[PDB]
Amino acid sequence: HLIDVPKKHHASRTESYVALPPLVSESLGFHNNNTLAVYQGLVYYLLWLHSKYDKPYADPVHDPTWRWWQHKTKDKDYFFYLFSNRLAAEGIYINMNAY
Amino acid sequence: VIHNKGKERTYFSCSGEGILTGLHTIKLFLTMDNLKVRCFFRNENQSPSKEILGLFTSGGLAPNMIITNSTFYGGYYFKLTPFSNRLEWLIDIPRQNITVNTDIAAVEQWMIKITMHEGLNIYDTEGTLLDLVREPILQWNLGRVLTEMEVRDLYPEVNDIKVTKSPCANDVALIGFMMKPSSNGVFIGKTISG
Amino acid sequence: LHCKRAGIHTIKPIAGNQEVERHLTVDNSYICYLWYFTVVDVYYNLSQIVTIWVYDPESASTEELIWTAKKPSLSSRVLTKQMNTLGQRPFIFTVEKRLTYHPGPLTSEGTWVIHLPMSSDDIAKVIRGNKVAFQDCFIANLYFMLTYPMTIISEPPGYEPLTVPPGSPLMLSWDTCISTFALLATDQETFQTNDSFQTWTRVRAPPGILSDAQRHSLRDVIIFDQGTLFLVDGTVYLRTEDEFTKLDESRGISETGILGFSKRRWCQIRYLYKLASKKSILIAWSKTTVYAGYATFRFVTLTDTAKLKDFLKLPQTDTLEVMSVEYLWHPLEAAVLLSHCSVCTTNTRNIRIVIYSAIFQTWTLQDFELQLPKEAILEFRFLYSAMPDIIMWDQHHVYYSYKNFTVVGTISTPSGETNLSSLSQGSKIHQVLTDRIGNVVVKMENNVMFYIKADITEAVILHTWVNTTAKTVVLFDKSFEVCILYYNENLDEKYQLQTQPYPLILELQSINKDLGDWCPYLAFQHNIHSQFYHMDKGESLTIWSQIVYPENRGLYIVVEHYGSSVMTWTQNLEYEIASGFCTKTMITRFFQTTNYELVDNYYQLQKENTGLMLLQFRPSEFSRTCLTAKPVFEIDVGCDSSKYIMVRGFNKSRCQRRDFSYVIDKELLDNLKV
Amino acid sequence: QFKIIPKAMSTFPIPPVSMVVGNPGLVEVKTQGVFDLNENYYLDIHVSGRFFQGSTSIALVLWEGSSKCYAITLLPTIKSSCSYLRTMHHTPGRH
Amino acid sequence: NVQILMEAAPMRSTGYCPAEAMCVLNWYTPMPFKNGSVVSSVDIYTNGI
Amino acid sequence: KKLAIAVTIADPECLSVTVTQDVLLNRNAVINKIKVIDKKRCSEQGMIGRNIKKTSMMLKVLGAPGNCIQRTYLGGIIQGFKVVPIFIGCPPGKRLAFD
Amino acid sequence: HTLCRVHTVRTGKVFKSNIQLQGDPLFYAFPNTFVLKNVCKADISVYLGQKVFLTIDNFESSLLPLTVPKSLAVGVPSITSAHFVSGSLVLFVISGKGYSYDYYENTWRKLEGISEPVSHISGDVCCFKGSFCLELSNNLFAYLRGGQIPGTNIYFSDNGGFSFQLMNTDKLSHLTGTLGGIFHLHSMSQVGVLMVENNLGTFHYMEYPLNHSMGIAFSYKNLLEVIMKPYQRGFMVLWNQKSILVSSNSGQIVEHVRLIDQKIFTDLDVEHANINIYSVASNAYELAFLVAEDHLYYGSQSYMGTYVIKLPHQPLWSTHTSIYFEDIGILQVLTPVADPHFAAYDFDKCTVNVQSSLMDEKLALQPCNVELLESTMINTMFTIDMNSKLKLSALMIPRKGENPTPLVMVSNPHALGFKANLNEFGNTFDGNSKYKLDIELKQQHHWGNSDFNFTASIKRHAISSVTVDIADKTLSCVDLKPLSTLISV
Ligand SMILES: *[C@@H]1O[C@H](CO)[C@@H](O[C@@H]2O[C@H](CO)[C@@H](O[C@@H]3O[C@H](CO[C@@H]4O[C@H](CO)[C@@H](O)[C@H](O[C@@H]5O[C@H](CO)[C@@H](O)[C@H](O)[C@@H]5O)[C@@H]4O)[C@@H](O)[C@H](O[C@@H]4O[C@H](CO)[C@@H](O)[C@H](O)[C@@H]4O[C@@H]4O[C@H](CO)[C@@H](O)[C@H](O)[C@@H]4O)[C@@H]3O)[C@H](O)[C@H]2NC(C)=O)[C@H](O)[C@H]1NC(C)=O
Ligand SMILES: *[C@@H]1O[C@H](CO)[C@@H](O[C@@H]2O[C@H](CO)[C@@H](O[C@@H]3O[C@H](CO[C@@H]4O[C@H](CO[C@@H]5O[C@H](CO)[C@@H](O)[C@H](O)[C@@H]5O)[C@@H](O)[C@H](O[C@@H]5O[C@H](CO)[C@@H](O)[C@H](O)[C@@H]5O)[C@@H]4O)[C@@H](O)[C@H](O[C@@H]4O[C@H](CO)[C@@H](O)[C@H](O)[C@@H]4O)[C@@H]3O)[C@H](O)[C@H]2NC(C)=O)[C@H](O)[C@H]1NC(C)=O
Ligand SMILES: *[C@@H]1O[C@H](CO)[C@@H](O[C@@H]2O[C@H](CO)[C@@H](O[C@@H]3O[C@H](CO)[C@@H](O)[C@H](O)[C@@H]3O)[C@H](O)[C@H]2NC(C)=O)[C@H](O)[C@H]1NC(C)=O
Ligand SMILES: *[C@@H]1O[C@H](CO)[C@@H](O[C@@H]2O[C@H](CO)[C@@H](O[C@@H]3O[C@H](CO)[C@@H](O)[C@H](O)[C@@H]3O)[C@H](O)[C@H]2NC(C)=O)[C@H](O)[C@H]1NC(C)=O
Ligand SMILES: *[C@@H]1O[C@H](CO)[C@@H](O[C@@H]2O[C@H](CO)[C@@H](O[C@@H]3O[C@H](CO)[C@@H](O)[C@H](O)[C@@H]3O)[C@H](O)[C@H]2NC(C)=O)[C@H](O)[C@H]1NC(C)=O
Ligand SMILES: *[C@@H]1O[C@H](CO)[C@@H](O[C@@H]2O[C@H](CO)[C@@H](O)[C@H](O)[C@H]2NC(C)=O)[C@H](O)[C@H]1NC(C)=O
Ligand SMILES: *[C@@H]1O[C@H](CO)[C@@H](O)[C@H](O)[C@H]1NC(C)=O
Ligand SMILES: *[C@@H]1O[C@H](CO)[C@@H](O)[C@H](O)[C@H]1NC(C)=O
Repeated sequence: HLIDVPKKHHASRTESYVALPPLVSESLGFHNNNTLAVYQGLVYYLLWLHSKYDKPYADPVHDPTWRWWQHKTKDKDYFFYLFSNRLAAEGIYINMNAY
Repeated sequence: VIHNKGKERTYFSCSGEGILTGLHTIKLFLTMDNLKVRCFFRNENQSPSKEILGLFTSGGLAPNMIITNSTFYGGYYFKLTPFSNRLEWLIDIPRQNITVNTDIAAVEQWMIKITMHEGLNIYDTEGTLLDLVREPILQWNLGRVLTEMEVRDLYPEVNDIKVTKSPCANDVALIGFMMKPSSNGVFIGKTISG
Repeated sequence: LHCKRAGIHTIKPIAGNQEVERHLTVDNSYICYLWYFTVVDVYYNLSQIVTIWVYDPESASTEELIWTAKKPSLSSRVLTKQMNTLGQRPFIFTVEKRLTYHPGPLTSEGTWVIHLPMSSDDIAKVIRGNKVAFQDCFIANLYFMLTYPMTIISEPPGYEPLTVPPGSPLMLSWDTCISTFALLATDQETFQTNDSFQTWTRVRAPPGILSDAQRHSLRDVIIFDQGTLFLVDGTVYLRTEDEFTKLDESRGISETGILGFSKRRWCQIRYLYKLASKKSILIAWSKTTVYAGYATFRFVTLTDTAKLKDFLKLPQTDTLEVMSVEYLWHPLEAAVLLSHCSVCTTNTRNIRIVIYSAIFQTWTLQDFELQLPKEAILEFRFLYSAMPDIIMWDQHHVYYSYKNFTVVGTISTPSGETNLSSLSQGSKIHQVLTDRIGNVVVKMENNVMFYIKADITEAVILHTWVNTTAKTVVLFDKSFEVCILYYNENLDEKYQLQTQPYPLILELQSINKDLGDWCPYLAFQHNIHSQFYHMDKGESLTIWSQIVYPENRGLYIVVEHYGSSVMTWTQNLEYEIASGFCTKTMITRFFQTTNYELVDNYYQLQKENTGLMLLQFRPSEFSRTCLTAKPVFEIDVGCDSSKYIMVRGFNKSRCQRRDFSYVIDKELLDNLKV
Repeated sequence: QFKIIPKAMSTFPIPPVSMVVGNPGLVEVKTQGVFDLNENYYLDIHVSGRFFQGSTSIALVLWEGSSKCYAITLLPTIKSSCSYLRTMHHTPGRH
Repeated sequence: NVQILMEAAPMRSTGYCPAEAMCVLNWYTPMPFKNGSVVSSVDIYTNGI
Repeated sequence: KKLAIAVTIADPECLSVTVTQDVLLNRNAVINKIKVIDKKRCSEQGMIGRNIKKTSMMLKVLGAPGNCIQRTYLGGIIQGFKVVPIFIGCPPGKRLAFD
Repeated sequence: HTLCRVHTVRTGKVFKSNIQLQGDPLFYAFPNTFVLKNVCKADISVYLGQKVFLTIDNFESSLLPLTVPKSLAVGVPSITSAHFVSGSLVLFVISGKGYSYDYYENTWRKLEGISEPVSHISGDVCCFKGSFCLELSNNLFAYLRGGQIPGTNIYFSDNGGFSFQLMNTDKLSHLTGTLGGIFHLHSMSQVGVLMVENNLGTFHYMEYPLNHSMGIAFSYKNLLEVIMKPYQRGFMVLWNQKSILVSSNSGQIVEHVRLIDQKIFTDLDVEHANINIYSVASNAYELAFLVAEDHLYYGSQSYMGTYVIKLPHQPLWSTHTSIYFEDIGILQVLTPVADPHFAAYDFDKCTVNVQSSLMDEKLALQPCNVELLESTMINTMFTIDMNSKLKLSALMIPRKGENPTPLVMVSNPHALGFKANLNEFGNTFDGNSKYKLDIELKQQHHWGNSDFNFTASIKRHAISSVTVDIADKTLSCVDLKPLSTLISV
């Protein structure tokens, strides 16, 4: 047994990002052209934020996506109300903790 | 709590003295009176004994009965009482402690688990408990009740057997007879204890 | 002979006569290579420089196997640099005090150089390394000792040799702490050696000091670092590198009366050095009086027979004699054999033991019920144990006393003859060797050897290894393995003394394979890594031990104590059963629980709760085929007189100055000039 | 969370529990599963709704398990309603 | 050195689809590449169900 | 003599490897704690990837490799031997910023 | 060969030493031979037989017989019952009068409180360091076995053993028969009496928990000797020439003894098997008895009855022998041998290693079913006050194949209630699962699971013992002792 082992990501010094697809309100559960396009745009913006965090002035908080989801997280519950009852957009729920 | 750890013995024999059933399992029935059940510790000697009971009620050990549903868990404690007079353990539960509703609806059966201690579960025994005043099928009279020697002459005419379940609670099946066309009648028997 | 498959192999030379077969046990091991070191001593700095390399005993040169090399061979050099590339470095670790010493880089030739202080207090050392293997082979740790070099005497021309009486067995005596420094007395010459008799130098006497007949009647010898002592015809003579002065009444000995002398046998150097008091280094006896020899070789009489006759409540006018005195494992205690006649007029004499304690200066009479004839002479030795356990012999038999003088009797063969002359073609016992592990070897002048284990009554007659007519002795090498030394004159002066090792463990395993005995426990571990523990008022000692044994043979760890009880124990035990093996793990703690606050006679109570005591750990039942070394240690309470207090920033002689003088007046509690 | 303890040789790379969801359209299920030193298997399941709307059954089956075991298939039921014990109360403070 | 972990979204293929709901069906995810690299390892595994 | 764990260092003048042992006989267990420390030489101050020195350490049970195969579902694995690469320099992902 | 290898101990006879005894010798008043062992001072022991030997060592060296110095008129010097009080004092009952003997000095003291002839002194000894049970070891009873209760006098003392004062007869007014003992049952904090109304006998209790109560009656052919197990768990052994009984409760249920042969158990009646028991030794958890036709029985005594097996044959019986438990798993047969050449007695010992002797293929006992049982609740004692609770813990590793059922029991369930949880966490390197069980304890009234007939008052203090044991432990689990401790409310 090889026990008492250091963590893989911390030892190999790798940064890791998470990006899950936006939910759909379609009854069957399928996506289409536009939902996949939204997924592509959000992943692009996440990588652009990663590559633009080379600013030499320190932000109060880490995780550069904090600059993304700061002025919009004050009303997340309202957004869910618009999606659960199906009164919003293309029936797409863009989560904030998923990217 | 391990599912296939191994249970091969039934250590407990409990009866409510209202309806007698097979001694191989513990089946209990709930009425408008209190559920009053007498249970004893089954061993190599199957009769009740004043020695093992006094051996158990000197270390502060009394049985516990767990009633469970698909959505409910409840525990009921036997009282600790001197072994000077008794032979068996005894507990009576008011009906309102289990169900407060007394309407007619589709109510599930209960699973009963008897043990010597709850967390330190050592001598487990399983069984069932059935509500009688809330079961829909048991309120009606199916037909004319055939006596004995009126179903014994029915035997050479039977050709097949059918059963039912009443999905929510089993052990209340109906057994129906399919018969040769030389005989005539709808023949259905009813069970209450599986 | 070569072979790769493990197990036991039966080898036998088929010849005309009947030759016994031997079973050799060969097992796979991942430990193959060895350390080799060479020292040089520099006295200006008071230090030693050691040079270390790695050598393989199969592909080594001839010099590196007999410890006479100075420069590594081709195989040793290549192996050393190959193991240096893989990241292996040796370090020297002192045992009595746990200090380590690290080497430098590898020089041009394969050699690690380590510098070292000269200690004379912690002389036991190990040399170790990392867990780096070369090609699935390790290096084994090496245990050794070193102190100041000891000089052997030189020989002036025109001197005369000192010999044992003709036809008598040659004798040998070696130093108690550092072996490989010994003197051997033969029938033609006396030799002294600074090594294990690889190079030797004769010991002779100036002309005119002794007669020719006196020169051929040397009864015993003893060897110290300062000089040698001879017992010539009942007179003690001292040979030093300067003179051959004869001891007389001016130094506290009688003339023409001395029967023998003895020294210490177990290297208790640490407690002897830390004692801060010079004690006796020798004890002599002259059949009516015991003398206790201190350093510089002058001594006062210890005890006469009249005082002992008064001690033993004897009815007076009795024939009470002494025959042997030995230094047991307690560093400040002695034992003496007392022969008692009991109204005589017979050949039968009682043998008792009287123990003399120097810390209390008292005498104690022990339990012995031994009857022996007049003709028998006795020699006894003390084994490596806290309790007094003796092995004694009278040139035909061997008697034993084990477990605090309770198991007393005669050591016998498995057949039960109990007479070792009848199994040895009527030859007398010549030599008896004890060791730290516990194994005793008995050797006769026929050159046949028996084997005993301590706390084991039965003896084992070993297979014949050496001729009948050979003039041999048994000794120890740099380690504690047995070596046989052959002496023969009429040779080229370079082969008159040849040493060959004796594989005692392999012969014992062959005998056991024939017999079928077994060791009842799998393992017995402890954490006693030392021998001398010293602790003050506010400290305690924690000792850990463990036995692993088969499924339910009920065993335990016996703790035995000797000396003055000034402490308490608490033992905690854990019991585990797994895979058909039981494990018993025990932790014991030694502590004191007295309060000195607000009491009278603080110093008297402080003295009443100080002193030393001896502890030993052993398994419950054990037999042969058990190679366990039984741990014996000592605890002393009291101050070492080497620990004190200092205010910061102050020192004795960093600041140089001169003499001062001053007058102080009118402020004391009239005119003080200081 | 469930634990699986093996009585014999186990499937080290392959997880020993196969789970199916009856209606993947109303329920969002996320599972984690790891192994232990003695090949014990620890898995946990998080179950939530999708939007405002039924019932479903989740089945955990021990595929390598034998047919003589007492308990092989576990079948929890998830209902997207409110319980009969979910109500709101107002304490008046006068007691 | 950078990792990104994603979950693939199901999608229906546009074709005839004689049946009502389901037909040929696939899983899709974007392919992200960053500036400074030419080599990407893509490890696919199941979600446990 | 029977079950030994051996180490091997490449360039042993910049890495210190030590091994501590523990043995339990009834449980049939041997615990080996292997500690690798840096020896504070063999690099110079640089910029993330400009001063990386690549070493390694090999860790093997004596007599193990080639003879021990861990058999699982879908194959078997060679055991008893490992090579660990070690990059001594300054790790990527460290910045200085204005608080 | 098997069992024991004899070994003699003798000292002090190295020379012509003139030592002679002085006074009238002391001898026992029963055919059997007994070895009474002091509880914590375990080295001190008294061998009662045809001659009485009081040893400070573990019967090492040679011992002169105990003797009466004739300065006081003891008459016939027969010992009927001996007891060990706390200190350096031992109590003997010679010729109907109590006497105290100090063995560190050579002081005899005449007990002056007792007036009518008594024949037995009873009491319990706690041996935890402190000042709580030093007081508990000072309540002593003195009574005459075989007397008629309406008429006879029962004595008691609370100042150790200094003065004995008479105990009033109003309590025992309604009790009829012959008494067979009055005991300070500190297990249930009661005073029990043993009544013999007819050929059967029973126990009657005094204090308010089960006052005016009874136990289940048992047969009482002839007289009986009662032995308390020394850890205040209530375990009792009652034995005589032709019977043996074990009480797992504090006397409430008194039952018979089982016997194991070819993995079938049978009840053991001494008279019907035609044997006579000669010596009985009793440890904290074990029992052993030597039968006069050269036989040795070893048994484990616990809840759910006791199991007694017959150890392999060895000629141990020599008209003077007596077994005593030297240690857990170590039995010892001791025989004093006389010597008139030096006028002293030396000793012959066998050390029986019962764990190894319980391993023969002829017996074929299935091995231990629990691998490890460990706790830190055995070192000291505990106290509970009002409105407070305490927690205890224990670790158990079971065997690879079996499935043992643990059980926690309480000596005094009237004044001590518990709730125990056993949960599994981690597992060992082999694969066996560690189990940790934690018990929470507090007062029985505060739990609320007992009738008013059972709780029995809350304003008074009491003592109890908590025991963690295995219900279905086999034989040969000698070294895995069950855990037990003392808890004072
Ligand atoms: C497995 O087995 C268990 C066994 O217990 C079973 O649990 C039981 O499920 C029942 C569901 O059928 C539960 O009945 C519900 O009870 C509610 C009131 O609970 C009250 O709880 C109080 C505190 O515990 C208690 O004091 C009180 O006592 C009773 O009060 C009655 C007055 O309400 C009185 O008449 C009784 O004599 C007694 O004194 C109660 O126990 C009810 O609100 C609930 O629904 C009502 O039903 C009645 C009749 O059908 C109806 O007239 C009334 O309007 C309610 O209908 C709806 O109520 C909701 C609010 O809940 C409103 O929002 C709606 O608009 C409707 O008006 C129901 O009867 C029972 O409590 C429960 N037992 C326990 C111990 O928890 C499981 O269901 C079983 N599982 C399966 C799968 O079978
Ligand atoms: C009862 O048993 C006793 C125990 O053996 C018997 O004692 C024996 O007595 C013999 C004579 O009485 C002795 O024999 C003499 O030995 C001299 C030793 O010479 C050197 O020997 C070593 C090693 O000796 C042997 O080597 C082989 C080699 O494999 C071994 O296997 C074997 O076991 C044995 O040990 C040689 O290595 C030497 O060669 C060189 O040595 C140098 C070191 O100085 C080294 O640097 C170099 O490289 C060489 O290796 C020697 O050969 C012999 O020399 C004697 O022979 C004579 O020698 C002189 C001088 O050279 C010649 O002029 C002359 O012609 C003749 O050749 C002689 O053989 C025997 O040693 C001794 N046993 C022991 C263990 O010492 C006893 O006799 C027995 N009793 C009865 C009644 O049988
Ligand atoms: C105690 O005094 C002795 C006196 O000899 C000291 O030995 C000497 O130590 C010096 C210092 O290393 C040696 O000088 C140099 O050593 C290096 C080692 O790498 C070597 O490469 C050089 O060529 C040079 O020799 C010197 O050789 C050595 N003396 C001898 C005779 O070898 C010793 O160091 C002193 N110990 C202490 C603790 O002060
Ligand atoms: C190993 O054996 C020796 C030899 O018997 C033991 O020494 C003995 O120790 C006891 C106790 O200290 C001595 O008893 C003494 O008795 C007198 C009265 O007779 C009393 O006044 C003393 O205070 C003391 O108790 C005994 O004399 C002594 N024997 C000898 C010959 O001196 C020793 O104790 C044994 N070791 C162990 C660990 O058992
Ligand atoms: C590799 O690095 C280059 C250089 O930073 C990245 O290309 C740059 O991408 C940005 C945004 O994607 C471009 O800015 C935009 O340019 C358009 C066209 O003028 C303008 O309309 C927008 O308002 C914005 O300014 C920038 O021009 C472009 N640089 C070049 C030289 O084309 C590229 O994204 C990096 N690669 C990856 C995979 O990220
Ligand atoms: C102690 O008190 C309890 C009270 O519950 C007694 O229980 C009796 O139980 C029987 C059968 O269940 C009832 O018929 C009685 O009416 C109960 N007694 C009372 C007073 O209600 C129990 O028997 C009592 N025990 C003793 C030894 O007196
Ligand atoms: C039934 O409930 C009542 C009310 O809490 C309780 O007093 C009673 O003890 C319960 N019955 C049982 C058997 O526990
Ligand atoms: C004795 O027991 C009776 C019932 O048997 C009870 O009424 C009485 O109160 C008890 N007295 C004492 C002092 O315990």
